[PDB]
Amino acid sequence: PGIVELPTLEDLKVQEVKVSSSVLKAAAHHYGAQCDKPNKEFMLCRWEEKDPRRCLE
Amino acid sequence: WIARTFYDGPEKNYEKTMAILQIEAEKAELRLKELEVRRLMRARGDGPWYQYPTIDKALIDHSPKTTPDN
Ligand SMILES: CCCCCCCCCCCCCCCCC[C@@H](O)O[C@H](CO[C@H](O)CCCCCCCCCCCCCCC)COP(=O)(O)OCC[N+](C)(C)C
Repeated sequence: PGIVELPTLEDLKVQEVKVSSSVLKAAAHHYGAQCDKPNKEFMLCRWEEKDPRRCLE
Repeated sequence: WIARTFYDGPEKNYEKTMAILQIEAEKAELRLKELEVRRLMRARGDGPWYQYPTIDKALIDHSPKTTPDN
């Protein structure tokens, strides 16, 4: 019943954050204070679309 | 004298029989109709009868569920 639509592997390329979990935890509070707007935009998009494929940008 | 004292005219019995026949013919028609209606409702389920219960929709929680994909 239909074909699942999956984005190409090119669509999933991004320059990743290659720091370990300790580095993330050390800077977590300032990261949350500073990067709030893009993060909240993504999360709202995520719970509203209910689809990973609609939230890549 | 016997007819005057104890009995009644033919018209009384005649019309009473007409009324009784009407009542019982209506009852027979209603019985057939009831059987047909019961068969139809039980087969279809679109009437007030034979309505079997289903899950209430007021039980579902409509809130973010700690995960975007529910
Ligand atoms: C020479 C005479 C020859 C003929 C003799 C005839 C004697 C008749 C006796 C037998 C009669 C049997 C009864 C037949 C009918 C009784 C039941 C019913 O059909 O009658 C009821 C009425 O019954 C009578 O009121 C009472 C009959 C009781 C007869 C008793 C006779 C024997 C009594 C013995 C007692 C002895 C004395 C005590 C000793 C200790 C209802 O009538 P009703 O619905 O209104 O009629 C209305 C008619 N309209 C509409 C046209 C106006």
